[PDB]
Amino acid sequence: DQLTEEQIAEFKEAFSLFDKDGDGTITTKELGTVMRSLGQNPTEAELQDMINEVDGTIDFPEFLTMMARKMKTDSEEEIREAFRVFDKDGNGYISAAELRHVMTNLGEKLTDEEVDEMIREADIDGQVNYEEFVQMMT
Amino acid sequence: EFMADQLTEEQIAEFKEAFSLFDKDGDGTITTKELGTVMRSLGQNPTEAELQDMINEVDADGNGTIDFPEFLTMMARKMKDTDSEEEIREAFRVFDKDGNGYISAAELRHVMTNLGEKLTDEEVDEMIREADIDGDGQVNYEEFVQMMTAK
Amino acid sequence: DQLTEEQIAEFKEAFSLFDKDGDGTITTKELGTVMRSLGQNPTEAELQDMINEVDNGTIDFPEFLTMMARKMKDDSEEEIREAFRVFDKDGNGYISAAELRHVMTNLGEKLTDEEVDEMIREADGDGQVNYEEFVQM
Amino acid sequence: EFMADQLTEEQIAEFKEAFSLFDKDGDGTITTKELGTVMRSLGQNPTEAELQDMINEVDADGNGTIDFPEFLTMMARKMKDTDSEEEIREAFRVFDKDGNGYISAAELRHVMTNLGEKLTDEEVDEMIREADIDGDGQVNYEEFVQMMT
Amino acid sequence: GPGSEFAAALIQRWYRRYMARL
Amino acid sequence: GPGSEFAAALIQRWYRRYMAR
Amino acid sequence: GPGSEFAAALIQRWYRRYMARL
Amino acid sequence: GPGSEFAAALIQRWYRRYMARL
Repeated sequence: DQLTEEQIAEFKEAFSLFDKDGDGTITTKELGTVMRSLGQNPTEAELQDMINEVDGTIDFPEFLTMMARKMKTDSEEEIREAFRVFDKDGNGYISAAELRHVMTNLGEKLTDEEVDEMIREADIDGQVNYEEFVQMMT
Repeated sequence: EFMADQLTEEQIAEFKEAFSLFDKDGDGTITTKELGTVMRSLGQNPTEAELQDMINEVDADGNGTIDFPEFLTMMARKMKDTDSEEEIREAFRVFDKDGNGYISAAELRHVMTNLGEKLTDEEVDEMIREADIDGDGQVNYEEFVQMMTAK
Repeated sequence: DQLTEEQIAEFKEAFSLFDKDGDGTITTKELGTVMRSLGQNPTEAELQDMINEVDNGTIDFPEFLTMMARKMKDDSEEEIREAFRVFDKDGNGYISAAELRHVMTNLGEKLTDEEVDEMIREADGDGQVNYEEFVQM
Repeated sequence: EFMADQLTEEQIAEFKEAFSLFDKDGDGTITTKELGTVMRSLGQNPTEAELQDMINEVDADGNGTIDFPEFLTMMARKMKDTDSEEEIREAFRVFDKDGNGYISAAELRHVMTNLGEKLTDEEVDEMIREADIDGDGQVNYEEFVQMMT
Repeated sequence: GPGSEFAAALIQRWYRRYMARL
Repeated sequence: GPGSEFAAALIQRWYRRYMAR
Repeated sequence: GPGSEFAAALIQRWYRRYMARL
Repeated sequence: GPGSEFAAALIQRWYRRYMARL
């Protein structure tokens, strides 16, 4: 919980914007909203991860702990960058043909079924916009 | 999934940055009088009557302080309000420099005669006589619009 | 008040330079420092009066914004400078001690000979007042 | 039913064919020591500790043997583990040639100052002093990653 | 400007229509 | 001149505020 | 090499995590 | 190459975050 004096006061103000009754509690259906109020763009899967590490409300202390853990972890960035390894011209697209080659030949090799499924889900001439494919698997 | 239907992440962030700036005691509420400065912060220039409407929209009519969820509802309704009454109020307010909810007879006359589908002097004479409602010289355009809302 | 989008932003950022903890407050003993950071140059007594209005030894952002808007709507030593200029045909920033004395003793809320001797004595010299200087006080 | 949700027909065949090579005695079981060569036969290259994590996943830590269901559960879990810690652990394992869980302080200095958003000498000096946990000139990175979490 | 002409014109269109309904 | 009386009184009011310190 | 394998695996873990939720 | 530049840059980002947390 290695947050600064300033982060803690920032999170306390953000938490209390949604603590209406003032009872040091917010609903989990508002967790996304407070994090977006703090200039974050948490993923649907980032938020389930958090909303599930609590078996439906959140007290300020388990919020501060989520936020401290979320600082110490930047999934959108890292997947984009993993894709950018195989994107030479740097344009943020990758051919359906090179993408297929890399997924069926490197790492935990995808089957021909799994990649046929991957490429369909990446729209488009047959060039994959991978920044939007990051959005898909969130 | 509160406000996920209505506002975007960066909107909610902008609204937060603007609202929290007036939260003195840090309980998540600003004195409603700050609401002018909160909208000016956001590059809006709303009228007094405009802010009284935003407040009414959420049933905070003279409620002393205003909630953030309340402020989110206001913004998210006013961003999508295509109501005809609101267009007409908004058109008048472009000619209300200060935002006190009035416009000098002389100024109204000048705009109705020199801009747009320009009114005639007989046509505009008849408008001032009807819009100069409550005394002389000053046009309460909000009531003028109230008058011609019914019937 | 009826303040600008840019100005509120300018003035928030100025304020947050002196809020180290980020608790929405600055010390009174840092007020002069923040207004100097905005290129304002307030006089010792211009701060004492602003500060008492507040009276924690602390200023929040809303009352800081207020203090600003109170100096930004009102105006300046430009009017005093200009009132002298009325009495300066040359416009060389200099009014003679003899003319100034005659104007203070004869026009407006005429000064006593008591007063107009303490004025000229602190307005020195070569019997040639340099009114920009004297508006500096 | 069993594993139909998590693995494809084709994967279960591949993993069978690879696991089966080390079942000498037709038990349906391999010597744990052999899990590395099984995984190398799949064209993977895990580290000593990556392998302990896999044995751990299915509560088989310090077991002599591994079942086929155990194996299928390790793989199905690892294939979908997007855990942040694991990602940091798999980035460090790129620079661990032998897979023993150590990177020379000098080799760590080199990668940190020549690749990626290159650390400054100041920045990597701090790093080695905290990362060379014992002082021997070997970074036990797995442990260093415990600290940073 | 064209902006102010359109506000003014919106008010004219609206008033005229109200007057024409008597 | 009303304008010169005005200018004189403005200076005068500032000078009395000053000496009031 | 080790770096390309790593980049490809990270993508595959997320892709398979994504298909598992569907 | 690009691959082990990714692995490096992930280690570096994580380490700078850790040290920012103090």
